[PDB]
Amino acid sequence: GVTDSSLLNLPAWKRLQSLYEKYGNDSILSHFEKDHQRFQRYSIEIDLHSDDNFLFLDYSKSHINDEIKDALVALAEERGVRAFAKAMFDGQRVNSTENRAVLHVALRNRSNRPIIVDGKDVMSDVNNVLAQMKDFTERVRSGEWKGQTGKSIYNIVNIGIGGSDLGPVMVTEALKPFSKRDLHCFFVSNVDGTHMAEVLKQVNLEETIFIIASKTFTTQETLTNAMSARNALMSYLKENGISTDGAVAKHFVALSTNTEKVREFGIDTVNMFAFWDWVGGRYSVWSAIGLSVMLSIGYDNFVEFLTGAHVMDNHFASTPTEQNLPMMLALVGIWYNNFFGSETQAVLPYDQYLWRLPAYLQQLDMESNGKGVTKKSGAVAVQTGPIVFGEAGTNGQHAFYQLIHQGTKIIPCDFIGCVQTQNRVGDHHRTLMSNFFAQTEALMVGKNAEEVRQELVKSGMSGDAIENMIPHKTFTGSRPSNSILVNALTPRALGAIIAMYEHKVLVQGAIWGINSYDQWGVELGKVLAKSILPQLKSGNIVSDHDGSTNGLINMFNTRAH
Amino acid sequence: GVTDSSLLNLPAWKRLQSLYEKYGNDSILSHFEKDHQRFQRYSIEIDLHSDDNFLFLDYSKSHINDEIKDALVALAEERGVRAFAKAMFDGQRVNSTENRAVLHVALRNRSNRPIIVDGKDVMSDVNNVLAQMKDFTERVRSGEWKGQTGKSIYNIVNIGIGGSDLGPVMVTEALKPFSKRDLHCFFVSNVDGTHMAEVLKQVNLEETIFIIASKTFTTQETLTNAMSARNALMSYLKENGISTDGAVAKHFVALSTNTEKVREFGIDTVNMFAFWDWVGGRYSVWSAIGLSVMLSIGYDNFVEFLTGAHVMDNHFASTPTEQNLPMMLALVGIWYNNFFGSETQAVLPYDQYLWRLPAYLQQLDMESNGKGVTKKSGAVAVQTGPIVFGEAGTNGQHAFYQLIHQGTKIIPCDFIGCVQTQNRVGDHHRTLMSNFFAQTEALMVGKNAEEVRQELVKSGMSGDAIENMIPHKTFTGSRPSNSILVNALTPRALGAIIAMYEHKVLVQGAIWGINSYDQWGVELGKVLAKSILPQLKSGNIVSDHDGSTNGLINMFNTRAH
Repeated sequence: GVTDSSLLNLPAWKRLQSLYEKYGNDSILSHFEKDHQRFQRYSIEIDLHSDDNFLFLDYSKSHINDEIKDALVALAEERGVRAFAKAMFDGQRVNSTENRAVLHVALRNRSNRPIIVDGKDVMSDVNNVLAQMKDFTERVRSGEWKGQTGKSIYNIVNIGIGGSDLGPVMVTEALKPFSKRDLHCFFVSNVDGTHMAEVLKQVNLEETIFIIASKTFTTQETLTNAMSARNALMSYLKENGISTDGAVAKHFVALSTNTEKVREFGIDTVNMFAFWDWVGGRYSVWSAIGLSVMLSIGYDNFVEFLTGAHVMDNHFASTPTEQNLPMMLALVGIWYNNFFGSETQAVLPYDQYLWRLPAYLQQLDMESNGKGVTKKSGAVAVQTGPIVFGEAGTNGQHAFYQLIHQGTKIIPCDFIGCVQTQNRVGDHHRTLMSNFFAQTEALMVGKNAEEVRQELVKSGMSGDAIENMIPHKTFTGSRPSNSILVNALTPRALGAIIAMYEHKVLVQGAIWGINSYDQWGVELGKVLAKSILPQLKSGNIVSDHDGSTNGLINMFNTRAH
Repeated sequence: GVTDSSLLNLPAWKRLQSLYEKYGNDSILSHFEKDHQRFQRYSIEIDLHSDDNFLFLDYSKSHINDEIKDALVALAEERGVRAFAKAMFDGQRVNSTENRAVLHVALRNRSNRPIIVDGKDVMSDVNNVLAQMKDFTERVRSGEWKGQTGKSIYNIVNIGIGGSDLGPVMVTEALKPFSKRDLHCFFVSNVDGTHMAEVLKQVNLEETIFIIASKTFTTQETLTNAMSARNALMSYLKENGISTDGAVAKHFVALSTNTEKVREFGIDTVNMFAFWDWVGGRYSVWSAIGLSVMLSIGYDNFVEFLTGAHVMDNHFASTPTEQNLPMMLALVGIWYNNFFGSETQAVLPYDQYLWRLPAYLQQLDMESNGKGVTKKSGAVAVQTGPIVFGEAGTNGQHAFYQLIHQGTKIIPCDFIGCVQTQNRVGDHHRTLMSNFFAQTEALMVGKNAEEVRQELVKSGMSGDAIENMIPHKTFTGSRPSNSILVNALTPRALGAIIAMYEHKVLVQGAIWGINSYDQWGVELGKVLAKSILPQLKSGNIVSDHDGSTNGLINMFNTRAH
C-alpha cells in the first residue's frame, strides 16, 4: 500500500487527541492537588521473588489524569497488544517481514513452558546450550581449563559486533560486583585491528581464551579479527618453540551454528555454543551470545539474570493493562511521543554500574522502532520511535540537565535508581539519592517568579537588578519524569530492567503497527559503500553520484596519501 | 518582562517562514539537479596554515536553495551577530546575567591582540600562566621532577568535575597519537571515592602527581577526593617510613586563584595555575584547566591546539557571513531546529579517537543554549538549543542508524572525518571513508519503490511476496547531513573543530537572543537535594513535598539498610 490511516481512525486514538487538546496544558502539579493518593494510583510494584528485591515504577510525575489513563488503556486493548504478545510468546511468526519467530523469552523460560517452532520444542535447545555453557564456564572459572602451556585462564576477549557486543558490555559492566575480579574481559568489535592489537600486547596469550561470535562463522568483519588473534597465537608458539598441536582448540571458542566451519578454524565443536534465528541481535545477551557475561559472573548469577527477565515476562503476560508495568511505561511514552510531539527519551540511571545502559537502550529501542511502515505494508500515519539518549547520574549530574530544566523541549525522563548500595562507605549513597528524588521534584514543581523574587530580596539584591534577573532564574516546572526503583542492582534486578524495556518497545511497536524485530535500514548504506570503495584510489575522479558525494569522494582522492 | 515577540516580528524571520512553507517539501536532490556546482557553492574550506591541513564543511546535503540561503544570511545581519561577536572578542560583558566577559578566545590569542578588562590586559595573565605550564610540563615530561622517593613521574590524576573534566578527557583521548605513551592520565570526577580508590591501588604513589582543579580551592566535592589522595600519600610514607617533609608539594598541584588556601593544602604556589571568571567551564580546556592535556601531548602540541582555535577565531571574525563557516553551520542548524521543528542534532565522528566528542558537544551546546529566556528578560518566542547525541562511526556504525534512515524524525547529522590516517595498516581507512561518504549519500538519495522492486525481482522473489515487502525496504531519502572534513586530526585540527562548534553555539544564541554563557538551570535541583538529604534516615516519614516525592523519599526510608 501507500498510507495506513488505520490507527489514525481508531475511536481510542481520536479520543486521546481530544483529551490532549483539553487537558494538555494542565500542570503536572494540578493532578496531585486533586488526589492525595495519586502516587499509589500511578505506580506499579513487581515482586522479584527473592531477597526482598523488587522493581517499582512511579509514573505519577506526568500530564495524565484518570480519563487520559483510561483512554491509553483503551488504546492498548483496541489494538490487540496483549494478544500480540501472547502470539509472540507462543512462537508464532510475528516478525512478518523476515517470516520468523521472535523468542528471546524462550532463552529465559525457566518454567520450560514448551514453545513449539517448526515441529520442535525450542527449549530442548535452549536448555542444552545453557548446560553446555555451564560446564564450560565452570571449568574456565575454576582454573581447570588450561592453555597450551598448562596455565589457567585469566582473560577473555570476545570478538563480535553491534548487538552481540553492546549487551555483553553493558551487563558485565552493570554487574562487576558479582564478577570474578581475577579474570578480565575485553570486547573487540572495531574493523581495524587497533583494539585487537591493543589487547594482544596486554594479555599473556598463554592465559587467554577468545570467544568468536558469528552465526555463519564466515562474516569477514569478525573473522578478520579472529584471524589476527589466531595468527598471533601461532606466531607466539612458533617463536617460543611450543607445539601448535591442539593449540587453537585450547584458546578459542565459538558462538555459532556452523559446525564444520568452526571446526576448520581449529575450534573444538564441543565449544560451539549455538543460538537461533529468532534471537535478534538486540535481544541476544540472554543466549549463548552472553557467554562472556556467564564467564564473568558465573552460571548461578546468569540464571538469576535470566530469572529476573522471566519474572518480568510472566508479569507482562498475566497482568491486566492498568497495572501492567511495561504496558504503562509504553503508554506514558506514547502519550509524550505522539500527542506532545516529543522526539526524545532520556534514560538517567543513578548508579555508576549502569553507565552503559542508555547506549544499550538506544540500540534496543531505536533500531526496533525506528521504522517508517506498518506490517500491513502502509506508511505509518504517526510518529514512531523516539531518539534515546542519556548518561549515569553519578558523574557530572549536570552536563545537559541545564536544558532538561530551562530549555524549550519537553523531554520524557526515566530516572532509574536503587535503594540499597553495593558498599556502606560514608554517605555517598544518600547524597546520590537526595539528587535522584530532587531532580524529579525540581522538574515538576519548578520555581516561580515570586519564589525567586522572595529569594533575591533575601540575597540583598538591588531593587532594580532584581526585576530583570527573575526570569533567568525561574523554572517553568510541569516537566515529566518516571522514577524507576529497584531494591538492589543484582543479576536478577538487571534482568528485569532489561526485559521491561524490551516489552515497552514491544507494546509501542504493536500500537503503531510496525515490525519491531526487523532492521532493513542498514542495507542502503552498505550497498552504497561497497560501490564507493573501489573508487577510493589516488587521482581517481568519479561522476556517477550526485555532485556532493562526487566532490567529497574526489577531494579525498586528490588529497589522500 | 513576560514574552519577547521581538525575533518573531523581524522581516527576516517571517520571510524565512514563507520560504519554508513554500520550498520546505522540495527534495534535497532537487537542488542539485538545477545547479551542477551546488557542492562548491554550499561548502567553505578554511586554510589551517600548516602542513596542508584544512577544515572543510559541505553543507550541500540540505533543504536549502539560494533564496533560503539569502534569507538565513539576512537573519544573521538583522540580528547583529557579527557585532555581538566583536564585542565578546573585545572583552565587553556579554554574559549579561553574571555581568562578566566571555573570553575563551583570549586563552588562544596567539597574536596577543590586547584584550582589556577592568583596566588590565588579560593577555599578560594568559601568557604568564601558559609559560608557567610550559616550565612545569617540561620538567614532568623530561623526568626531572621527582617524587618524594626520588623517582620520575609516570601518572597524572586530574581531580575536578563536569566541564573541568570533559574537555581534558575528550582532548587527551582525541590526541593519544601525539601523547607521551609512557605517562598515563586518569580523570577522577565522581563524588564517591570509588574511582579515586581504583586509581590509588593502580598507581604507584611514588610516581604520581595529582592535579586539583578548583577556583576557590574549597569546593567540598573535589577537595574530598583531593583529601583521599593526600591522606593516602601521608599514609603510604608513614608505613614505609619515608619523611613527609615537603611531600605533598612534590605530588600535588593546583588549578586555582586562591593562593593561601592552596598553600595550606601543602601545595607549592609556584604550582598554582590560574584561570579566570571569564572562562566558562564548558570553554575551559584552552586554559590552565587543560594542564593534563599539555602534560600528555606536551607544550608545543598544546600551542598547536590553541593555534587551531585562533585560526578559527580569525576566520569567524573576519569573514562575511555567506562564506563564514561557523555562521553557516549555525544557520543550517537554525533552519532545522526552528522551521522543520527538529528537536535533535547528531554528531557522528568517523575517527575512533573522537569517540568522546559528541559528549563534549552535549555539554557545550545544551548547557549553553538550553535556555528559556532572552537577555532582554522576556520568555523566548522560539525553540532554542537542540538535544545533542552521537557516537564514533568506527564501531557499531549501525546501532541507531536504523532510525536515522527509516524512522519518522528528521535528524540533522554532522558527519566528521579525516582524509589522512594516523597508520597505513591495510585498507581500514578507505573502508571506513567509503561508509563515511556512503551514509550521507544514502540519506539524501534514498531507495525508491521501483529500485527495490527491480532489485527484488532479480533476487528471484515470488511475484506476490514482492509487492508487500517493497515498503519495508524503501528509503524516503531527502534527509540532511553536513560532511565536515579535516586533512588530519592533529592538535591544530582538533582545536579548530572545537572552536567551530563554539562559535556555532555563539551564533545561534545571538540569533535567539539568549545568554549562552550562564548556567542557572542547575540551582533548583541542588537546593531541593540539600533539603531532601537530612530527611533520608531510617524510619523517617516526610510530608512537606508533593505526594510522589513524599512516597519515594518514604519508600527509601522504610526499605533502606
